[PDB]
Amino acid sequence: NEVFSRPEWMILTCLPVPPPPVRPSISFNESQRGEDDLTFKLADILKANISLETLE
Amino acid sequence: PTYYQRLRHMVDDKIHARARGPMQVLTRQPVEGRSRDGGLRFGEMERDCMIAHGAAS
DNA sequence: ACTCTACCGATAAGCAGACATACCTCTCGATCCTGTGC
RNA sequence: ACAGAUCGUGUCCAUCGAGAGGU
Repeated sequence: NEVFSRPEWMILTCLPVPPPPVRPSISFNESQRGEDDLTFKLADILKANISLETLE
Repeated sequence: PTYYQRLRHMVDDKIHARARGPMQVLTRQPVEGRSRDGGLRFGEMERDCMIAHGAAS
């Protein structure tokens, strides 16, 4: 559909990030800031993007 | 006379009741477990049973 | 008349994908570091 | 000019696996 889903939109050029409610922080016994796997994956993606930009 | 044995299952360790108790974090749905004041789960089978009953409200 | 080889249809046979009743109860462990620094 | 000690209410310790269970 030319309005809602164009064929060229299947290629990722701007990846949105979920809000903190989607990936909350796990308090866990004793004061440690355990984080969700989604946050770690987003950080990994950001690091890869920064490395690619610097390398280019 | 007949030999009888007492099992580990007692009614004191199985009775549970919840009314607006502790709250979760991610799903914002009632917690699970008698020890942490959990709530019973309204499963899918109960959903289709209620649907067949016609009780939409 | 069917040789010299092309696309039509019609199968065989191997390559992976999805998933297995429902309810709750309890206990028990693990959630990093070694090469490298002056 | 003005320019505070806490007080008062306070939210929980989570996740992932493994095992034993009972209708």
